[PDB]
Amino acid sequence: AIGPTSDLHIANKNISPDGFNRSAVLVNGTFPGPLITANKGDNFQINVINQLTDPTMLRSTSIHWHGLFQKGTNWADGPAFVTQCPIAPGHSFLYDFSVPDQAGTFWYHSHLSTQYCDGLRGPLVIYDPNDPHKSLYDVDDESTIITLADWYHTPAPSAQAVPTPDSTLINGKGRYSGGPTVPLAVINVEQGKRYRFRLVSISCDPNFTFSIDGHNLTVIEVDGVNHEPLTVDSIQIFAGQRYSFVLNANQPVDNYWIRALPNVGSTNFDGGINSAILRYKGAPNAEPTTTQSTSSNPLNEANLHPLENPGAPGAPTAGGADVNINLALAFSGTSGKFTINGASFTPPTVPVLLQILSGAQTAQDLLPSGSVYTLPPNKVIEISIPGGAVGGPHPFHLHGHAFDVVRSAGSSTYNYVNPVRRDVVSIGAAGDNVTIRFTTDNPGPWFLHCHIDWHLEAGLAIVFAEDPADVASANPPPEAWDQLCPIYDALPPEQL
Ligand SMILES: *[C@@H]1O[C@H](CO)[C@@H](O)[C@H](O)[C@H]1NC(C)=O
Ligand SMILES: *[C@@H]1O[C@H](CO)[C@@H](O)[C@H](O)[C@H]1NC(C)=O
Ligand SMILES: [Ca+2]
Ligand SMILES: [Cu+2]
Ligand SMILES: [Cu+2]
Ligand SMILES: [Cu+2]
Ligand SMILES: [Cu+2]
Repeated sequence: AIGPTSDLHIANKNISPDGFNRSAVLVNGTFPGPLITANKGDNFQINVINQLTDPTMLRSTSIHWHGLFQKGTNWADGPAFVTQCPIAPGHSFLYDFSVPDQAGTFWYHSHLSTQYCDGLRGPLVIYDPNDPHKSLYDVDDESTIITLADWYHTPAPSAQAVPTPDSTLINGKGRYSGGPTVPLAVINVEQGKRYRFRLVSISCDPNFTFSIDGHNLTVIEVDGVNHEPLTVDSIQIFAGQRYSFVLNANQPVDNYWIRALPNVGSTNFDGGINSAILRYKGAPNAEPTTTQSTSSNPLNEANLHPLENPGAPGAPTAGGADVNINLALAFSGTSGKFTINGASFTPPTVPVLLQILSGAQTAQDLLPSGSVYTLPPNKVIEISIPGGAVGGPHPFHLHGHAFDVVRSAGSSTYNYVNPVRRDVVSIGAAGDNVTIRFTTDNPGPWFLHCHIDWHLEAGLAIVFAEDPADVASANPPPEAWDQLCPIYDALPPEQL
């Protein structure tokens, strides 16, 4: 693990996490990237060094700190052409920000095109010295991080129209169907001990149905936010979501299968794919022979309730927010592009933040045309995103904010009293009307998009220009940020 001041080298490396050798885009030569840790209230100074050289994937880069609000530091949020131009090959950029009011489980990833699929993704944990759930567990450290990743054998820019993952990597290890039987990830526990496992989806696409043979899971945290403990026997986790769950190692000393079943790709466990191993101290060095019992108590988002200040903002009636926005999704089979209310997001040449700093303060004047929505400050926003467009279920992610999910997928019931509070939500399927609320307490241009990276690349996104009149003042960027676009725009396309 590394601390909140760190020097991250982004470079290409040949790796074989599932036994197939491919060039990747990695942080300090590992997949996943190193765990970044901090304590509540810390200041981050993450110096990102771009040493990329391999022209089969993108060689510029930009890193997003997923789930961190970036109040007053919108310029450090990371989404390319929304809050910055990319860091050019050979150049560096210091992400300098603070987290005064957040503690929980997060992650970081490239936010340039589909580059994070090529390997630039890792976990980020902000610990709370006064964690209200601390009495529920004994162990919470780097050994209790569980990353779930999809992995591809072809570089991201070579993507088929509908890419499909080759393997599931748990803590960086896993197998592909028909591939070598490489060692699976092992998570070691001591009988009688209680573990805070921090489950991080760093997926580019599949959701995972996560379970551990013979063990219930007590969910205590959702996308960085403390929730009332909820015991389940399986968790369906969508791209970019995080859960902390407490596991009580109260079963016989043995090896137990950890299961992460994707919704796309190989949807079984044959030959140890989509699997890892929970090993009790004293158990043999062997693979499990446990079997899966049918989930009778799967996690339902409708049962998650925030531990602190439960309750959605605004009046507890439908459309009873200050601003009400409905997002209609479509997909063109001929062009392969997604649209939101008729507009496909294409990255603008001038990043949205720079446009605003340059005087573009209206939806009419902000690029890309039709994709940028202005919001007034200190108001309650309600967003509905009905499901149904192809490629689902789409997990939508809002930057700069956590939101309250007043209506979740698979339910027609509204909850304003204690709905789940998180930052990535599945919008479900045709017939769902997933609805979220948040308060505009954070000026800046904030991305809202499907976190399936292939769909984001195909245009499934909008930008909220929240309080554009204040944005320059509240987010005054450092000189290093001013130089990013001049450097980037001087690049010939050959060098990207
Ligand atoms: C990445 O590698 C550089 C080069 O040695 C090192 O200075 C830096 O601290 C590393 N960062 C990590 C391991 O997070
Ligand atoms: C969808 O959700 C919005 C937000 O609560 C609500 O106003 C609208 O009536 C809902 N429509 C349907 C058909 O459920
Ligand atoms: Ca360095
Ligand atoms: Cu993310
Ligand atoms: Cu994010
Ligand atoms: Cu999607
Ligand atoms: Cu994003």
